[PDB]
Amino acid sequence: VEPVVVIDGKGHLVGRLASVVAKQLLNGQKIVVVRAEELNISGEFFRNKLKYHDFLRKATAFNKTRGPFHFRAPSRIFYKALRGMVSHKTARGKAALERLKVFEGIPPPYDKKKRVVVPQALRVLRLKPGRKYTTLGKLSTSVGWKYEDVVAKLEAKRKVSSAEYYAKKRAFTKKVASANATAAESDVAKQLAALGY
Amino acid sequence: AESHRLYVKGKHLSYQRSKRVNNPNVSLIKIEGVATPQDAQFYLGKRIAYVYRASKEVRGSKIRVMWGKVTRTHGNSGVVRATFRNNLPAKTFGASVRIFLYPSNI
Amino acid sequence: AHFKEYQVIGRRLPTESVPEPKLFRMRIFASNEVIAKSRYWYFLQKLHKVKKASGEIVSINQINEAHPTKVKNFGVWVRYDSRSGTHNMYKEIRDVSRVAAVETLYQDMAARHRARFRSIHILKVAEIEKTADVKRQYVKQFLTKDLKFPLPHRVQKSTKTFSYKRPSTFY
Amino acid sequence: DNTLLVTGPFKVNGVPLRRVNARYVIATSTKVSVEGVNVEKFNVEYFAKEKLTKKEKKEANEIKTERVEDQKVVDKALLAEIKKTPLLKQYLSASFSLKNGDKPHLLKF
Amino acid sequence: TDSIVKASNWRLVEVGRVVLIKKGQSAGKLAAIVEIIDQKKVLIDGPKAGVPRQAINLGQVVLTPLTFALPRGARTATVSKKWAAAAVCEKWAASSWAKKIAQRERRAALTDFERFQVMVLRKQKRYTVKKALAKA
RNA sequence: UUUGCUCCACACAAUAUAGAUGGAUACGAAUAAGGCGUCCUUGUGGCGUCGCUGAACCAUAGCAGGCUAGCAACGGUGCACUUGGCGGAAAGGCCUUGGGUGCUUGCUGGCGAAUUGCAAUGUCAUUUUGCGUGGGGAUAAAUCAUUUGUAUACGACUUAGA
RNA sequence: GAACUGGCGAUGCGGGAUGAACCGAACGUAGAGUUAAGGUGCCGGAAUACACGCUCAUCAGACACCACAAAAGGUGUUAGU
Repeated sequence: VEPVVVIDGKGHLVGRLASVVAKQLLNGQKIVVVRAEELNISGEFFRNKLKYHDFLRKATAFNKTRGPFHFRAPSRIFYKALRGMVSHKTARGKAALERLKVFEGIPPPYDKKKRVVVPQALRVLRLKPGRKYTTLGKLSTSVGWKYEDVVAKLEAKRKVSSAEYYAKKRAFTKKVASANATAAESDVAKQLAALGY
Repeated sequence: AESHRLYVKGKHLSYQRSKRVNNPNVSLIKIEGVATPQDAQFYLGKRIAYVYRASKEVRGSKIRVMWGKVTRTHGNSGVVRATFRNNLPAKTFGASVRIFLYPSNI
Repeated sequence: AHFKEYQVIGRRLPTESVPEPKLFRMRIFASNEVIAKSRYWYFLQKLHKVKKASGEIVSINQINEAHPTKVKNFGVWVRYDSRSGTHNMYKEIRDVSRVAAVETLYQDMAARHRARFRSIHILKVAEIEKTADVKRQYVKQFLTKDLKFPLPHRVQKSTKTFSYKRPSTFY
Repeated sequence: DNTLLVTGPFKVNGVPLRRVNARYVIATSTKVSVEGVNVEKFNVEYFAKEKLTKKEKKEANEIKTERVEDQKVVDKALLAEIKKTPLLKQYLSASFSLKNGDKPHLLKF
Repeated sequence: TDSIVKASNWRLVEVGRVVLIKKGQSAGKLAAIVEIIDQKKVLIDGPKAGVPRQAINLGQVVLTPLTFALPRGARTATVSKKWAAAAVCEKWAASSWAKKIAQRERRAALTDFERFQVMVLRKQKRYTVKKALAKA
């Protein structure tokens, strides 16, 4: 339905979002995921830190350089979870994976575009209230990501600029709604209301 | 106007397959808009064209067409089964494809 | 499955030494007539010296609920076999009909004690005609004056894979 | 031969008197009355292609006068019925196309 | 000063609460909750809309902001009488929820000629609104 | 090194396409809470309204969209300019001033369309390269060989030499 | 090391990821339809179906053959006598 779909990753569950997105890429939809530092994983922070340490133990014994690579950024953690669900070793899998780019924060190509959510992977819609969850940025900076604060500063600046945008947009739409209400109850308005618009 | 589309867009998903054996004679098509077999029953018998391009001009055109039709619904989510004169080349998994409104019943 | 209640009346086969046997009757919750008659012969082989080859079934009739739109409280007495022994339990269910009450009973026993249909014996089920004879708190909770409660955290399942606004869980 | 005789009218959208296949049209609910048109003149022999020989090959590169005044006779009787209800001339002049979000299994024509 | 809380009220389930059947055989009609079975299911009745008196899971209905007076366990004659007395059907019809439902089914029932007509009328309305968008 | 190199405009060829066929349509935060409007003493404030999905909103008529006439407004939109800003996370985009020019389906008219013969994607997109024009722009280095020894199995490295 | 039967050996096919023996079913070459055993988040064809409960593990658990865990305990939590 869309050329590129921009997904705001905030408040989403990692596995459910990855299983949605992998099927979208295999069907041929182009997906870009922004704000990867705000993904959520169900479970305690200590459980997921222990899980990452169990993953971090695994390496090739005779040469650590050819072993499993333990990527530390939240976007690369999401990429790992998604590459697990795409059959990446085939040409179809590579062609699917080149339709995806995942970012921490919202870069300047995508800060002026529209962000969507996936309601079947949202934490507030999936988890029972009371279950504990993690933040992927906190877990990733606990296991070695170096750029948690610069992303926070850039996101603060971007949010200031976006609020400055939204004030003007709200004023303009209030003018347009006022003019539409005053130009209603004419004959064309009543004919459109009879016809359903 | 600015739009001239008289077909419905669809995606070529895969072949008919088991877990480890595929069957290229039957293709699986996701028609956009339909999400149930009862709505997919409208599209049975409709013609499908896969339209692609080539470098070498054959009979006045560089655009080649592969024709087929919808035969039955597949699953619970509005995917349909489609058969073509020559089977789809399997590099078109995820490629766009056209479902025409003829032969019409309305 | 979705249960129905039947009366099954049967007897022994008549002999010359004793014609007209005593016509025993039982109430069975079962999915259909075949399972109902099988459970009838199962419990009569547990009770009297008879079996299906030596007896016959004179009647089977479905008993549907007399007031299927009255909300009742039922007390149910049950035998079940655990992994180590056999126990008796009494559970009480607030529900609108007997067959639905025993359906939720079978689900409740399978959920909370891992007891299967082959292990559960239904001793009896009876409507509690008076309040304050209700003895369980989980059903006595719903018998208070002007009962009302909210439903927090509404989750609306979507048809599209993409949503264009952040959803709200107000109800 | 199981075909439908149709016309534009030719003054409205430039579609002449023609025959089409019934499986390649959509019957909309919009109805006009065509009583007062003498269509019994047209038949299967009225449309003949005058088939071409195999020798005549078009290397690089007209209309029947009987066909053009037959069209002019019928369309002036159709447009008088068109002028009764408003916006039909504009509706017949405009083309049909599917927009984004149009589901033909839900659309009523 | 005085103490301030955010109240955060929402749509209690009790007797006399009007609900809209979301899915099933009724699927879009109104009913009134007659009694509460347990936490997850209630006994409802919809006698004006033709909904039979039944027990139903609370996930198959949507609670509306409408309430009227009933005693608990009321039979369908009393339910219909109190429904007509409180006159909640046009009170539902006056809401923007029901107007949205009616708009959706009207747009579904439009034909191609009517779609052409609304396109022409929307062009005329857009002309006069964008003309109004030049003085303020 | 016989007129080479780069950029700009179109002119023709070739080359392919992981797959245009109306529009990726921009707050943030919370979810046992919010959004919008309005008012005030500007707050963890009062009042009203909305949600219950984008089934939306915008756009959408004309030879794949022609040639003309008029009315009403002083709007809407495209193109090449032009003034002023803002944007460095991967800015390469967003906003704005002024005039020009084209269209206007906001409303009413006049002419054209056939024959692709009862359908045949019935061809309208963008990706790279070459060769021509005619209009600008600029006039280098690296390697081998010689040499060095802070280096060295050989390659490699570090030096020097108009 | 024996008894009865069914198999593998001599046998491919669908399932159990993988495997001689397990489950289903035995095989000419093709087309259409329906299924078995097994499954339907993604890999992966098929409901992020519906319904009632239970469980939060600083080594959870996830399916017969089958790829292990016991005695003894716990105002963890649930249901009972």
